[PDB]
Amino acid sequence: AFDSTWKVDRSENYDKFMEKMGVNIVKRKLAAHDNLKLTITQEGNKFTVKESSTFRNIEVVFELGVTFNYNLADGTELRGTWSLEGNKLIGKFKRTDNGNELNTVREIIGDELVQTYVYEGVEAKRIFKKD
Repeated sequence: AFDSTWKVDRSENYDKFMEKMGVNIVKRKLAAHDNLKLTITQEGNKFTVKESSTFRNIEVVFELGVTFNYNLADGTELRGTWSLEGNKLIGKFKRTDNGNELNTVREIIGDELVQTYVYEGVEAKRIFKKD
């Protein structure tokens, strides 16, 4: 289901994830602590995800199974699919420029949305409370 406004409390291991992408010592500090709010709205199969932070305020409009570019706000695109396994969004993604695969799991732990991004064995969790 997912449909709600979700402000970031914490961003766990996101600095080492952005080192394995390949960034300078600016985007590691700023994009881990950018104040990201996810307003998720599903109109008819398509999820309209309004992503508002210090870097960018944009709506990611995706149907379940469509291959799209997810942009990190640095110099890094991920091409792939958020698909719904019952109540969990399984993200089958890969890099445009490296070619390397990325598994990302969106799920609610009670009253907090975890987006669990695994790149090169390195797991990063951006954790958003209901707010």
